[PDB]
Amino acid sequence: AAEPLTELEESIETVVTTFFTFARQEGRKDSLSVNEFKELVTQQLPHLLKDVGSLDEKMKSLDVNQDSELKFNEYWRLIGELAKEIRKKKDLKIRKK
Amino acid sequence: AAEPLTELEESIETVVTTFFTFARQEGRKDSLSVNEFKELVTQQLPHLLKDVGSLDEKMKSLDVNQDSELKFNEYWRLIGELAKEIRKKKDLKIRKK
Amino acid sequence: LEEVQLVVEPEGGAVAPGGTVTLTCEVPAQPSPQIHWMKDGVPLPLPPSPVLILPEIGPQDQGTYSCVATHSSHGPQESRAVSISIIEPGEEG
Amino acid sequence: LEEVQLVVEPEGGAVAPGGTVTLTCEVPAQPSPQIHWMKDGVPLPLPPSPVLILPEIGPQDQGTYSCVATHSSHGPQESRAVSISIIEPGEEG
Repeated sequence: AAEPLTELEESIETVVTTFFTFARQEGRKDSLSVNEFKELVTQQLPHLLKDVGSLDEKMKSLDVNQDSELKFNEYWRLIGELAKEIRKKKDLKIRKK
Repeated sequence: AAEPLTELEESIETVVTTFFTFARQEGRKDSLSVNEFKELVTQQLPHLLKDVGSLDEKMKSLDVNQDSELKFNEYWRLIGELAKEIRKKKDLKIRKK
Repeated sequence: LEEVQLVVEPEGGAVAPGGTVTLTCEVPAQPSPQIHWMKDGVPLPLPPSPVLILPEIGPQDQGTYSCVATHSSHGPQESRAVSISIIEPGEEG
Repeated sequence: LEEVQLVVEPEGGAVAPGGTVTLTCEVPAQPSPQIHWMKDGVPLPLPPSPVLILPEIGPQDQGTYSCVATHSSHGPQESRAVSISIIEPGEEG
């Protein structure tokens, strides 16, 4: 069901493992819920995101159609920000020290 | 340097480390070139992408500004599809056996 | 035999504005496992329940309902997507 | 300043069936580096060469030619995609 993939597939799989971990944590183990999102931002992303209080806007950006579910494609919207912020947070001069 | 990050940062870090590996392969250790793009698609992504032949259409969909440098945000467009295929490549019945 | 038996209260499938549609997904082969509520066309984050009661269905509540029951052998087993929608004032049956 | 000087022998761009188009991609500012060939509509799998000679161009050899040269100050940038296409029997120049 999740056998060792190729070099470029294991990179993305690493994210999937974490995603599935918090997904199966509660009901609807297909995606993440708003509760998990809240906890993830403030408890797991205080170092990643500069804002852990106004998660509403970030959450709504993925909610969009009032899905209230961090499913595929929509959750990618945040992933694209995360994978970008981890590198261009403020490292335009220096950050990843 | 890339110091030990959090559970939600290490996941995306794996993508960054692998990315930098190809970014420092050619000139301009920051973005991937068309060489690396083709080399990845037709070798490191034959199990990931259902198409390893056509790449000019997908590439130009990334850096629509004609950069030929798969950098942050630009390459994110492909990263999102990659992270999507790992979940909906064709698993509408069975793919990840 | 069916891996996932999607039994709806209104056998018709379509109801009137404000109608109540109960989605009952049972398994006539194995004990009721983790049933994932999936709806083709804006899926709702509803908790795994065998009987989903959706009363007073509105225009946005419409959609093709499917129950992904995680069996022992058949893990992510989807069912027949039933087009639960709203029609003009009337009853199907 | 021209970072990528793409000079084609037949400046007309469009040629006749079986025409010979020489693609020269160099830099009049910095020394000629690793010039990768890029062509929309399926690129040609040829080694990074400053002068690409394509004789007897067939109907399937058409496409926009661009040179992705790895610059020292900048990086591997593209260029103006010259649409090398085949037209009616005649010469353009």
